[PDB]
Amino acid sequence: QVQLVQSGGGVVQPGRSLRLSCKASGYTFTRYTMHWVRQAPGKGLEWIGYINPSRGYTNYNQKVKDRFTISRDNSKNTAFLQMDSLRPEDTGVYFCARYYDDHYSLDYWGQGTPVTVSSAGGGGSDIVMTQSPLSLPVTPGEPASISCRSSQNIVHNNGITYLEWYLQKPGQSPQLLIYKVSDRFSGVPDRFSGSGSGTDFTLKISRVEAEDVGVYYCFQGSHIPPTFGQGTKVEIKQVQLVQSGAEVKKPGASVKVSCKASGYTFTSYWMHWVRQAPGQGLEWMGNIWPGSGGTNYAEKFKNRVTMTRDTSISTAYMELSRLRSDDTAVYYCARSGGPYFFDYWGQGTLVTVSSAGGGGSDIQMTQSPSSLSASVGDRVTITCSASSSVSYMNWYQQTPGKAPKRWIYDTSKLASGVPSRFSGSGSGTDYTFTISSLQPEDIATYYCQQWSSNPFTFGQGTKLQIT
Amino acid sequence: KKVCQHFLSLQRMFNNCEVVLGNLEITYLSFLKTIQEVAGYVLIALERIPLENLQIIRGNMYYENSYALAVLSLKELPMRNLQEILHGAVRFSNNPALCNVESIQWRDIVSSDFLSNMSMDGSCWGAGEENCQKLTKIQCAAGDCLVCRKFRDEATCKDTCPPLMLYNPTTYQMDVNPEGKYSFGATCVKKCPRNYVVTDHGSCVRACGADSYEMEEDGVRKCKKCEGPCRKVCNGIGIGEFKDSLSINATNIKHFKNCTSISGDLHILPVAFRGDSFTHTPPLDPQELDILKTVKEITGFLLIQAWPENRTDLHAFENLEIIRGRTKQHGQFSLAVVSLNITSLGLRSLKEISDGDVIISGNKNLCYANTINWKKLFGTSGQKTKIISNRGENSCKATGQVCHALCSPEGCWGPEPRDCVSCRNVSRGRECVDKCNLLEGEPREFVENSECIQCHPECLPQAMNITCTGRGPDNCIQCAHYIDGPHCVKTCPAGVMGENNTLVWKYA
Amino acid sequence: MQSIKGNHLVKVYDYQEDGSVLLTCDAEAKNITWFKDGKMIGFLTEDKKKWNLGSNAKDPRGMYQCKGSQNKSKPLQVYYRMQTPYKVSISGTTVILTCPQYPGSEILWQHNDKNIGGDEDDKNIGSDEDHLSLKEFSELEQSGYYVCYPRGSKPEDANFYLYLRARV
Repeated sequence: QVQLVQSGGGVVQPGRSLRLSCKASGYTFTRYTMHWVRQAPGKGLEWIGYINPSRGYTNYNQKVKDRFTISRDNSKNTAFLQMDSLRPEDTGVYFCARYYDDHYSLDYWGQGTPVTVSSAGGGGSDIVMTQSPLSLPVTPGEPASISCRSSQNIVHNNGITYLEWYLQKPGQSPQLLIYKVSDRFSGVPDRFSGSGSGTDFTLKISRVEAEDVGVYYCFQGSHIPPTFGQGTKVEIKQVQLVQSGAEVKKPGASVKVSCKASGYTFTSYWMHWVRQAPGQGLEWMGNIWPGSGGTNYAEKFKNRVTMTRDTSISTAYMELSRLRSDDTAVYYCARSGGPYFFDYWGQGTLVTVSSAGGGGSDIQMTQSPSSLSASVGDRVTITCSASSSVSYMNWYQQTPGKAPKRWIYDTSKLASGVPSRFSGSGSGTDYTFTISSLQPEDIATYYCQQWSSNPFTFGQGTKLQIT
Repeated sequence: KKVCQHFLSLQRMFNNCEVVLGNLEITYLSFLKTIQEVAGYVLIALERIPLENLQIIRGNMYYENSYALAVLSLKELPMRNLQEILHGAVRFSNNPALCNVESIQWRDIVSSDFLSNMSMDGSCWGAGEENCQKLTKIQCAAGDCLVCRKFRDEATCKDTCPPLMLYNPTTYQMDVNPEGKYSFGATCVKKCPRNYVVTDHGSCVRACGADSYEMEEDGVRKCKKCEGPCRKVCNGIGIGEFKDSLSINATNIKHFKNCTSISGDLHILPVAFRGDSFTHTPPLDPQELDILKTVKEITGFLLIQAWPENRTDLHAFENLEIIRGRTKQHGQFSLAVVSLNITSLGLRSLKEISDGDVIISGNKNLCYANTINWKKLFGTSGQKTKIISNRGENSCKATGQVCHALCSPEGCWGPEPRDCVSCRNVSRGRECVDKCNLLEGEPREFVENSECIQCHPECLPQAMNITCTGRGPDNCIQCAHYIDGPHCVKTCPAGVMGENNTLVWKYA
Repeated sequence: MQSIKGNHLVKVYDYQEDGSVLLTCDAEAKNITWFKDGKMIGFLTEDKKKWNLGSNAKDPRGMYQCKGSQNKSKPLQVYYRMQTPYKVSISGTTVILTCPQYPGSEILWQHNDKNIGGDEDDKNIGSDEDHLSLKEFSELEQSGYYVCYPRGSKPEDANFYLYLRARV
């Protein structure tokens, strides 16, 4: 019996790397292409790519080409999926499939390996600094109070509650307001104030003016990885570090964000580089002491980012390679101060990353209906629409908790063991999968797959149930 | 005779101990039977503990105060041989399970210490009528004494062992004793045995690292006094537990206290005295930087790029003596005091900059720097100083910030007479006065190799010629106190040790 | 190659006594309409049905497609040397063929309905991504139809087959 076994999965922190193994048995590994399909929770099958064991040729989806590495060991009949810089979006079941070139379908599917990219970066490091209000609007001249709670106690071994609540004015670098648990930074007016202890902290604006507008993001400095909080954007009810220019790249590329330093001894202050994802809170990414070149990269990019220094020019570069769609953000370049973190921040260079998305290019499979309820014996018809003409369609059945099993190949050929009540019909961009008599054993998710052009496109899946 | 100072550890490390030089900490099975004599106390904290051979407790330590025989919460505990606890009091208290012990008196077991003698729960002593108190008083104490009052070398009872040094009137000097014997525990040993190091009092101990230093002046290790600070190697910034630290931080300053040979590199940078955030270390107080003053060699580099302004010198490193550049900052600079506000470079002892090149730059108020002859201080031929961009040399001269003429032309690291590389005249200790006290002067010293040597304090000054030719009381020419033979002395020897420890009257 | 499945009704009539390239159309004969590079090159109203491209010594080349009463057939890339088309490169006795469509997938090749370029045991046949190289080319043996397709797709689903005839 041909068997594909997926192994190497587990729970890992964001940014960590994982190596998976897919051992092939029951057939000559080099005679069939080995493919990997990723099944995210609640989402359809996502074809990642394929690797030819006989030739070593590899093909991949553009989204993970710069973070995933597919390899094969002919001596072990095992296919390997080396994933670098794993992010939460990669969490899901990855399954190994043997590709039948003559049958134009992945005929044998491995049981799959579940991956969950969530470990709180070791737990304490991800000190979720939940802010009690969120986008709370306040009229001028009112005693505003914004409270934030810390996932762990915000108390370091040194005992200094390295807590701060930085204001970020609209379209400007965030500035620090409370340098310690309740103090105020120079130039930060006495109007704003704060208090808190243990895991509970609150920031208060007794008088609120037009200056007070902005989003107040609280840093948490006790945990080794600094972690800005979600953020409440308050609404209405010298030494300057020059950043580089805005650049837009394509997925998988590299951006080198520059930060020129003047007004202070460059080789005397750590240059931490925080990144503010669009639609997300700030997250520290790594530092570099300008003198000694030492880097302390964070987990979320521990295997994607590189920070360099040019002491000669009093400038720092931070090349983030293998740009992904969700990494697009303005990598503001700050200088973490003496008793306060992120004191004076630079302009920051926005870097947006996204590709075509294959909206009209990559053939899209549209299945209808998404969920269907029918009685035992009723004729069930499922439609699958392709965004471009497909020569043949593949139909796969995936039981809950089981690997997908091919049901129809060549758009009309029923695989071995498939009852005659199932049938596929159609051509080009219109295909139909018909169950003449629904059975209690037939409750499962049916997915249609187009293979005319890589990457393999699978339908959203039709969940069939018996009423 | 085995010796000792968790229950299994104690029963294994005390089972064969014939005599324990520490204390008898029997707390909380029958592992001890032959504990003959103890030079200390007995911490009995539990019902059948034989303790038959326990004879003498010296009470060198006490549980609370003169607490040698401490008991608590043991009928079959026959310490019959324990007849005289020396230099301590019996706290024979809390004897709930003890039997036949109240019948026996607890006072004959102690001497002249009944004052602190508290005891609570002719006559038989221990469990079983076969044991008796065996009164012997109502210098032996255990009944050629079986247990000596102070010391028993082999069989004799002695108050003191033969001293390692016996005065030699034939040499007219206090010499060694050929039959010298170090007092190991309570026995005199010709050789310091049990890998024990000779101590100051002569009682060899296996650990003499407190206010002292270990040395090997003979085939047996000797515990010598800690000359200033004793050598205590500590890894620096870059090597060791702080290998990933970026500066001598406040959280890391304390571990360097009394650290003699920083084996890494001290690299105090702006971040430290500034205080660091992302490293989670509060600002280092300028006063705490005095901890590093014990540093005597930095087998690395010193790149002191910021020091507290209110200190006009780098006084906290005023004891650096060898800055051997095993590692080099930027590969070329070893001592790199750069861009500070120090008045005089102040590093008065740095006399071996082995590897790197020395760059004392940008210190816009460090004036005495340029005059130093950095050739001798540099130890490797690839060293080329870089003394640049300091305060004006012409400005230095006109302002009078020049080396005090009580200094040789070698250059001087500070205006004071202390900080001068070499002296135009002879030198008195750290500084160099215009002249030594050859004829006029209080200490009445003698110059030696262009260095002042204070005369023997037991030697009176002389007003006609020089006082004392060389160090040592024998070399002094005038001695108002008595003189012992050919050497001057504090006092004539009376209570000395002779052939048989004879109190030599010597002369009148 | 030999089969007309996939709308590849255009085939080379390799039964010419002279060195003339004769093309055949696999369509229900009512009236045969021939096209060259999309432009029509003739219209055969019954009677004759083969299209003469001239002597093969003239190195005829282009995308020829036929049409009867139904829609035009898929193109047949002709490359004689005595939509993106397949690229043919000749260097001495070495001929290089390039897949017109290279989506980055493992592209498989077939010559005279026989897969080629898969096994490494042939020193004269190497496959590099979408590039097929043929060293020491034999005019009589390696000439014929060529088609490239990524693994997973059907050779008959290719947009067009390449008929290579080169004397090296």
